[PDB]
Amino acid sequence: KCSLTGKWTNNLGSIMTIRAVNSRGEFTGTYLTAVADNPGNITLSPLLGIQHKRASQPTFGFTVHWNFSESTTVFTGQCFIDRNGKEVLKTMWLLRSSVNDISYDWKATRVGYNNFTRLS
Amino acid sequence: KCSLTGKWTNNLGSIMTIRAVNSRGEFTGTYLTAVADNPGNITLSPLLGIQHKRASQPTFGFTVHWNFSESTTVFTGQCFIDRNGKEVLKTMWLLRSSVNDISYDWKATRVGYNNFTRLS
Amino acid sequence: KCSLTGKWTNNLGSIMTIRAVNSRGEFTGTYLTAVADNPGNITLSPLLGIQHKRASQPTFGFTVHWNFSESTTVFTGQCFIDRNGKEVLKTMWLLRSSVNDISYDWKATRVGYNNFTRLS
Amino acid sequence: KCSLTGKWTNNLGSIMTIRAVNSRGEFTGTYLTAVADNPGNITLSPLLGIQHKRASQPTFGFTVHWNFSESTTVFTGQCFIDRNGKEVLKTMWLLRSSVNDISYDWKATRVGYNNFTRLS
Ligand SMILES: O=C(CCCC[C@@H]1SC[C@@H]2NC(=O)N[C@@H]21)Nc1ccc([N+](=O)[O-])cc1
Ligand SMILES: O=C(CCCC[C@@H]1SC[C@@H]2NC(=O)N[C@@H]21)Nc1ccc([N+](=O)[O-])cc1
Ligand SMILES: O=C(CCCC[C@@H]1SC[C@@H]2NC(=O)N[C@@H]21)Nc1ccc([N+](=O)[O-])cc1
Ligand SMILES: O=C(CCCC[C@@H]1SC[C@@H]2NC(=O)N[C@@H]21)Nc1ccc([N+](=O)[O-])cc1
Repeated sequence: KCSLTGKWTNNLGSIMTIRAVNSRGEFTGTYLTAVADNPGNITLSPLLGIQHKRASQPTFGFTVHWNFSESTTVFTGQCFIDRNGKEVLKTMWLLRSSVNDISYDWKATRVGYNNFTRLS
Repeated sequence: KCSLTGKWTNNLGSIMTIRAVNSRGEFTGTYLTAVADNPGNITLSPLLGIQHKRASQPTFGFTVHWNFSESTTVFTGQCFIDRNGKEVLKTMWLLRSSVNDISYDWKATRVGYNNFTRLS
Repeated sequence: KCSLTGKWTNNLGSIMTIRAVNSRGEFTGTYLTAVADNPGNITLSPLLGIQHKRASQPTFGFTVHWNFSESTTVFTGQCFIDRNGKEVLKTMWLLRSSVNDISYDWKATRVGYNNFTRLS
Repeated sequence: KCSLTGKWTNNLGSIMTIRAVNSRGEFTGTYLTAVADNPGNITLSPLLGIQHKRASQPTFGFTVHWNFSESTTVFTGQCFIDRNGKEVLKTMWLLRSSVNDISYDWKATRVGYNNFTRLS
């Protein structure tokens, strides 16, 4: 089985820590991004998400509320377990910027990927 | 101030209810999609997310754990208020499918938009 | 049959003209965006793409080389015809910004939608 | 400088060959995908795109018209040259499926990434 609980790093060097996954698949945690628009402002930020529970290789999503920005990121992906028991989270994300009004909405959403592996 | 608590519909005819937003910006709710890969299977599905609290037009994210599929969707966006006090959630989403192993990961993520308005 | 040759406008107020589609489905055209990072700089910009030829409601893609920015946008979508013969291009786009080096790549891609209808 | 002309492979094993880039930045080529929904049907497929010309690390876009599917992919990205002169294309893509009518449009667009390096 693949549970999101534990510490992970991604290909950009970011670290996240996920706490216990409850029987609904809900989890909370923290996210320390390695990069930001203004990296001098980065602080540890909370995340909240849901994974599927029954599946051995569950899909999941989570939201990161950046504590140093008005932006928000969502990640979604799947936890894969390989033939040696190694786990990888394959994810894609949307990063929503805050803009002043709806005329700027078109430019407010970035997209990308991240691959996560366990810290230990 | 643009509020997320309440009942919403989107341009595809889906509806969602969002409960009280706590001091950390966290909220739960229930999502009824109007469309699915297998629409005969649609059931009500829980959502869990975070919005920014201070901002008048906050960004936010949430995860929908589909209760009838192995897939997961994440939505992110911003709540805008126009001159007459009418709210719109401008959102983008990623829909993650479950695939068998990492070699199929490339085809597992769909993207789209949704605009939500308040029900009555 | 849903045709791409002609003049189109989208939900942001941008317009484009598309020239004759050749036997391989290839087409050129000119794009006038209604919005930009620096809207004072907007100039007409060339587009180049390919549609499917046989299909009545073809999928297609095109690239817009912005003539006033180092960025590039790609659009992909499908041309639909309703019961009355009215056409709509349902599209999604990626907008690539120029960044200084690969360590900034994560923030360089924006995503969004556009719906196009025929001008008159 | 970074010109797209030449042969490239990506992280999925796909190969593309780009021909001469003209003075407008337009280029054509072919794309042999390693993966598809129906890999038994894969055939070499044409691409058409535009890069920026003046920039040492240009952004670009291209469209692949799959010759074995009704789908279309667009790629956009940037060519980076590192301190040793090695080139990498960092890209993201949208893959548009053909659906029967507009009621299915919501599920028709996949998103992903690819990193390309030169074959030789
Ligand atoms: O910088 C931010 C907040 C931090 C985002 C980190 C992103 S989350 C996707 C990716 N994966 C990671 O591990 N880290 C990155 N937001 C922001 C950036 C730029 C602008 N802007 O206006 O340019 C506005 C908000
Ligand atoms: O059908 C599903 C689950 C329901 C997804 C509804 C989407 S969420 C984005 C959009 N906005 C809405 O309000 N509703 C739609 N998932 C799914 C679909 C197709 C496949 N597939 O393999 O084709 C696998 C899983
Ligand atoms: O402004 C630009 C170039 C023009 C892009 C217009 C976009 S194409 C998707 C959408 N549909 C339209 O019809 N028009 C918009 N690029 C740009 C924007 C912002 C930044 N930035 O750094 O913030 C860099 C480059
Ligand atoms: O399979 C296809 C056509 C080939 C797409 C190859 C993609 S392009 C992005 C990525 N990078 C690569 O180098 N290769 C992959 N299209 C398709 C797939 C599935 C469905 N479907 O309905 O499930 C419809 C069309």
